[PDB]
Amino acid sequence: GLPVMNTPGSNQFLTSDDFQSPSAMPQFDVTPELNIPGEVQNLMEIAEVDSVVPVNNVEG
Amino acid sequence: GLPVMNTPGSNQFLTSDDFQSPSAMPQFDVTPELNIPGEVQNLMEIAEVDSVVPVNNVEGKLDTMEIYRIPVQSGNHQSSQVFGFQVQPGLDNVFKHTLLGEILNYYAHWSGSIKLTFVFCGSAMATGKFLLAYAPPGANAPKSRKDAMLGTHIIWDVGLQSSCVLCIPWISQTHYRLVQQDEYTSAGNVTCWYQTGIVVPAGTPTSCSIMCFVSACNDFSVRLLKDTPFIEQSALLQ
Amino acid sequence: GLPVMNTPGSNQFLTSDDFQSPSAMPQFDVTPELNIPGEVQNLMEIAEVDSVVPVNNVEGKLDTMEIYRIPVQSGNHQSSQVFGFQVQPGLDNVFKHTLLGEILNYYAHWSGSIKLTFVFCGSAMATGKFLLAYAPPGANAPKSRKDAMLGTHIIWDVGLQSSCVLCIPWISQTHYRLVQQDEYTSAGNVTCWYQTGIVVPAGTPTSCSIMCFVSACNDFSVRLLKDTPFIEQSALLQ
Amino acid sequence: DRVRSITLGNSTITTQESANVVVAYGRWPEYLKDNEATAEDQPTQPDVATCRFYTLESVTWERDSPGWWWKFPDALKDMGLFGQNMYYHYLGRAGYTIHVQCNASKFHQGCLMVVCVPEAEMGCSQVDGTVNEHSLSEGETAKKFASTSTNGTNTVQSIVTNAGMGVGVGNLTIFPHQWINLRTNNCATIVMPYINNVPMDNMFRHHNFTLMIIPFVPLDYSSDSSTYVPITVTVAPMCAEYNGLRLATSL
Amino acid sequence: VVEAVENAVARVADTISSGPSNSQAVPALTAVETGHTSQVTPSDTIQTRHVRNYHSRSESSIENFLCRSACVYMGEYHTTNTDTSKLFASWTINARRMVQMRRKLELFTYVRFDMEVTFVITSKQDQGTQLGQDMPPLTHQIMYIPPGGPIPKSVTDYTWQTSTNPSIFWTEGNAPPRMSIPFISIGNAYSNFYDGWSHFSQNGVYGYNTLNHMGQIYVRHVNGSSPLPMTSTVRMYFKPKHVKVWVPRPPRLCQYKNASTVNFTPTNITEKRQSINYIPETVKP
Amino acid sequence: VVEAVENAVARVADTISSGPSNSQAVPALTAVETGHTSQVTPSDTIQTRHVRNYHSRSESSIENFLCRSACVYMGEYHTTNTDTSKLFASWTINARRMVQMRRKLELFTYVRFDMEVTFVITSKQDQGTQLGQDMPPLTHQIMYIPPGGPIPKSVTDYTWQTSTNPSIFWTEGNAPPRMSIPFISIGNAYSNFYDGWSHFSQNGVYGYNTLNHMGQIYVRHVNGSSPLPMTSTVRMYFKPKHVKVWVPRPPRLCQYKNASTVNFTPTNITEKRQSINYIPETVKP
Amino acid sequence: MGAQVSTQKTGAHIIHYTNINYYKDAASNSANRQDFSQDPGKFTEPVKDIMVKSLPALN
Amino acid sequence: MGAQVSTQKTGAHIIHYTNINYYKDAASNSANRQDFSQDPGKFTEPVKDIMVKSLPALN
Amino acid sequence: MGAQVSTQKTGAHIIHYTNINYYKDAASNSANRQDFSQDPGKFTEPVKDIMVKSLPALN
Ligand SMILES: CCCCCCCCCCCCC/C=C/[C@H](O)[C@H](N)CO
Ligand SMILES: CCCCCCCCCCCCC/C=C/[C@H](O)[C@H](N)CO
Repeated sequence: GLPVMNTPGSNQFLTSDDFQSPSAMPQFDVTPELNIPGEVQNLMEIAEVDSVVPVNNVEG
Repeated sequence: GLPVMNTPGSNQFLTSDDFQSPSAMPQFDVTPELNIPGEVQNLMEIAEVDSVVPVNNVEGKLDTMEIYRIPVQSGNHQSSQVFGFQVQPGLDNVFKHTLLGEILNYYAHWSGSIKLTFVFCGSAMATGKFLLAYAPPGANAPKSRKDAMLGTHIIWDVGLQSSCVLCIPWISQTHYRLVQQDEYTSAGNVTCWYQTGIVVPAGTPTSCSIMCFVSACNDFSVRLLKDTPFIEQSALLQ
Repeated sequence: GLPVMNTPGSNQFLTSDDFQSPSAMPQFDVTPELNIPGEVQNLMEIAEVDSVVPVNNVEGKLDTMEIYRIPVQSGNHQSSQVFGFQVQPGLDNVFKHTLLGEILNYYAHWSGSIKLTFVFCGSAMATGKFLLAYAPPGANAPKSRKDAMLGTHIIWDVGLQSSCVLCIPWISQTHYRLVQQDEYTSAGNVTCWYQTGIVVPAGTPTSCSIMCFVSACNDFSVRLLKDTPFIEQSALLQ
Repeated sequence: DRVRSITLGNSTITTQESANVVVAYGRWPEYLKDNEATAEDQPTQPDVATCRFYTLESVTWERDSPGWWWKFPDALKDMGLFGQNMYYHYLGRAGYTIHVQCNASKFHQGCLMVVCVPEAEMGCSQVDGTVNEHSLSEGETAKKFASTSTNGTNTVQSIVTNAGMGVGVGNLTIFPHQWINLRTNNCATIVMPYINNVPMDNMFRHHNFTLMIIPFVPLDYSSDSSTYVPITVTVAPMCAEYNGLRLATSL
Repeated sequence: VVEAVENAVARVADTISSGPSNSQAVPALTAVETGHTSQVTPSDTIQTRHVRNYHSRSESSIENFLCRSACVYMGEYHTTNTDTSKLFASWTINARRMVQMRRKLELFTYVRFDMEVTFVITSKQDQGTQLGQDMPPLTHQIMYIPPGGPIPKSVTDYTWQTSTNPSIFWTEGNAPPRMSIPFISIGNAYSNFYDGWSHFSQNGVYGYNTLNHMGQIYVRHVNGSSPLPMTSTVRMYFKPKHVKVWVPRPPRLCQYKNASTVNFTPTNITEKRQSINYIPETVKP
Repeated sequence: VVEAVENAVARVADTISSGPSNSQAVPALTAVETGHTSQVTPSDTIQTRHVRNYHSRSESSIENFLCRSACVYMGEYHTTNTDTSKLFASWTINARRMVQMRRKLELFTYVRFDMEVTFVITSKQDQGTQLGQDMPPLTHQIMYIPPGGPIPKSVTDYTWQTSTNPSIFWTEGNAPPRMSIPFISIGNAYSNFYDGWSHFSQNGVYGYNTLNHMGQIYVRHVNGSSPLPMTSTVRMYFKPKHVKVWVPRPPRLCQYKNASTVNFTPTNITEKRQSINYIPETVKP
Repeated sequence: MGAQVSTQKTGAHIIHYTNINYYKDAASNSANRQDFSQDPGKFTEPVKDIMVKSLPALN
Repeated sequence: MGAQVSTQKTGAHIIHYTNINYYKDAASNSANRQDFSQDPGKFTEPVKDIMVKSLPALN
Repeated sequence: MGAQVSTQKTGAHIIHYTNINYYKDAASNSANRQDFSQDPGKFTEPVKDIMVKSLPALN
């Protein structure tokens, strides 16, 4: 067939990789999407909300 | 050659994959296609065909044709209930071996409306009217005609047309229910009562029977393929 | 490099594959092509050539030229049958070592029409007429000329033209028959009878012989390659 | 809407209480075309000597009757010129019109299922055994389903609930069928095309389809109503073709 | 060059809105005697709202229903024995010995398709008193013999030359072997049921074995070795594709008995309950 | 860039419809003395219907007939011995030792093609009383020597330098080695039969061995190791492609005797039967 | 180069893929998983005369 | 990029494939399995004068 | 052949890449790492009447 050469990194499991993989359930038909209130798109939206600070953290 | 890198999943055998493979018989010339009647394109075409329901599945009748007949008779029997069962098209003993049930037991999820057709098989001189009722989940099954009349029902009048259809509509909080139904995805119950009673003239048999057919409507569908629990072997060559 | 995943079938040797491979002699310059007479492009061109059939394969004649001659003579012999055999072009001892038979034994399925040519090799003063008949499967072989005349037949008149062709047409319920024919794919039988008899003048030999040639028509084809059972060895260097 | 007339050859059937007509899969019988043929000789087409209604012999529907079946062809092998054309050829091909009649009074009751099953392969009452053809068919006489499990050798396992095929009898509605409900109609009619995996076939070796008549609601009546209620079958071949003429076979 | 291929999505029907009615139209009155199944929807019997349904019947098409791999045969063979017939495995090809795939196929009378075939081979050591040796990788040969070809008599027979038969050579530790087969039958479609005989006198062989005739499989070890004996097991998996089926049938109720016949033992229609009115109560405090 | 290549499908002839006839045309009367074969079809002798035939002669073309792999040689060699000639294998190249491929090739007088060559190598342990050791993977060398090149005398001879000869190095557990060879002959086509001599005085060597002269193959182990002896077997497989053949011949009837000659023992034409009329009866009750 | 581009199976309330055929026989191609036709009337309505469903079945 | 697209072997009563050549020698290419020509008259009718087949062979 | 070309993540103060989809299901595709939208007002300002931020909150 086509000549090829393997590079370092072959057959490793990196836990932050981004590849394609075969599906174990071909042509599965998913439930339709519902428009639920309160969708979050970025974690910085939560950090912009006020929360109470425990300033008096002394013994007792 | 070209540099490459192997990812996880290499050299595995997944039984639902979809790849290309080399042919062991290059350039084989197949027999031409013939136009045979009765071609099937979807399993839902089979589930839309009526089949007879064994409503009378009590002790002593599991291997006779009496398992298919519902008994009715003349006289004052208004306080007696005719029949009743749960709506579990793949779980209940009443529905599990019919065409619709057999198709559903290959799948995990189902959804849609269900048709029940009732046919009266008495003499041409017998008259009567019946009440056919479906109750949604949330309460216990009705114990009298007054309770049953509050749900979804139809009043069947026996005449020149022999058949009446009760359509069970899809009323559910989820899009799909489990074929292996639990208390969370319950669907309700069906019951039958005398609306007036059976009246016959002299010279006619008093007892009659009713038959029930089940099929699926045109909004019905299933998903999540699985193996069926109805077939099994203990060794090869079987 | 490029991410890839290996599928089942990797690193196997399939003896009918079709791939590319590196050359062990780069840029080798081949001898120019010469236009030699008699080039063959398809094996069906060989099976369309007549070859002689050993119809007389009885004990004591398997290694003499007498195996090829069919005997006929003058006098009242109408009740005697001339010859008969089954139609099994790759199975019967009568057809298996001819050109057509030898080509068919490399394959599993065959289909098409078959030509049988008969040549009379008597004196120029002998006259006679014969009946050549083919019967389809479903009954036993005919025992008299009256039975044989009911199938597909031809009446051969001996004269200045020496040869007559009986064409066996493809009459079958399946598109193909097996080369290793069984009772399910049987094809029938062929028989020969005296239509009038042989008449000669004084001074001529009484006995004569007939020869038979077999070949394939222009609708004939085979499929499903296999190894032949006619050649074998017990060790290398043979 | 309830009256019907069917003419074939020199025979005609009238009816005054019919439901409708079932056309097996939406396909009417027809002759074989040129781009689907394999046999090369010119076929014969008798066209009125074979394509006509033949009547079999009747059965008696009793209060406890399990049901009956016939095999087609081989139930018409002694019927006129259809049978004679069957005996002299190697290959045959035909569709059929089936008509079942059973009448009764407005004081009787009962319900019959009339179904045609293609390739109905049957099993033996001995599980370590094989069937023979006498147990499968008796020509124009009907075989009888049973009431319980059968035993002994060489007989077909014929308890009605399994239909002798290892299935549930209530699912036979997947095939072409009709019902005779004694209060509604008195006849059933099915039009069946040629159904096989090859374009022609030998008619002595292969049973193309089985006809089953099974009562779901038994026959009942009262004091002095008629007790004898017969059932009658009538079959007509359509678009009949034959190939491969030789001497007549002998069974 | 690139070619755009369009795929039509197929969803189920929407339910339409319906209100009260008082007329002569009687959609709920029918007659089953005709052989016709009623085409009534909920909107013909009750009052309904409008719903837009997005569900699809994609996983119930015949191709998605049948295109999965299933085991059809398992067999054993040795490297060293005193029988010389247990040194290789051989069997006739069909799909009638494992009940799951064969019940799934028998929902139809006739079927036509190509096939994808996979093999899974494993080996193990035979129980001996003295253990301990290093063995090189084992190689296996699989040969397909179409009907009429010569049959091997041993593991050293000349027939493993495989000059014209297709074979597979494989060594342990690699991916499982795989190859595809076209639609090989002398008929126009496969036959799952045959109500006929083999001889014109209406006797002989009855049923399915009359029509299949598709060859055999032979498997052996190639090393010819191993003073300490080993044992291998081979399993075969079928996967149909490019499918067409005709004439649906009722599903098999009784259990299977053997691979040749449709023989069965009488079984019930279902299991019982208390009485024709029995209801399980589930709303209790 | 993309280029569309068209492939013409070739099917067999249709049969046309024909009716009754009474004339002077005599299509069924011929004369075989001319050397001509009659071109008559069923429609010339009987009445026929019209049939559209879709069958194709695709699997009987020469390329599909000959393009499969066949074994042509098998040989053994050791890692340790007391002979030093059994440490490597060597043979002269031809296709005359395995009867299946060689009978298939001899249907024609002359042939011309390229080749694809595959090797299948296996190893095994020699029977000794004391077993038990771990051995590293074995490596093998295959060298092709065209006529005139130097010949190895041992497994350590300088000639395995393979500076100009092509060689293959391989290690066990991988896919089988493979390479392709072009049409290498000093003539315009290969010759399967040669009715001539080598010397101009009409003596010397007769027949096939006069013309082939295509070199030799040598195979050895590379490790040079193994205090406990091992034994390897090598098998070679040929597959012709891009084929052309001329002048067909009748197929071989007698069995082969040796690889050099066409020598044979007289054989019969076929086996016998009862009499010239014998018919097996198969329709009996 | 003989490439086919077609849409992927998604939901409802970038989405296409590419295929190349590598072998000479069509029996080597992958399965046809994206063909969804139906014809139920062949099994549920096999009658000669049409039935309207708002009219009586008989009379 | 020097790609060839041609039709696959199918039946009768999406279907093409792609090939690229990787090597410099034509002896490395795969087999030519899709060429179907015939010329039987070379072996069955090798006569100088034409024979009509409805006419007698002699006279 | 159904190829997508898009820009790579770089810095600020040749840069694109190519993707082909190999499988029939969209659940087999790689992650969508390059979509950056925001809507914080849903959680920080969920009030009926608008508040200007230069005006007093009350009165
Ligand atoms: C040695 C390499 C090739 C391996 C040989 C595998 C070829 C198997 C033959 C193909 C048979 C597939 C079709 C047969 C299945 C039956 O027809 C089904 N049970 C329905 O009839
Ligand atoms: C070491 C790597 C290369 C391996 C050497 C293999 C080369 C073999 C030489 C090519 C010979 C092929 C053609 C010979 C076959 C005969 O001609 C046929 N029997 C017909 O004559």
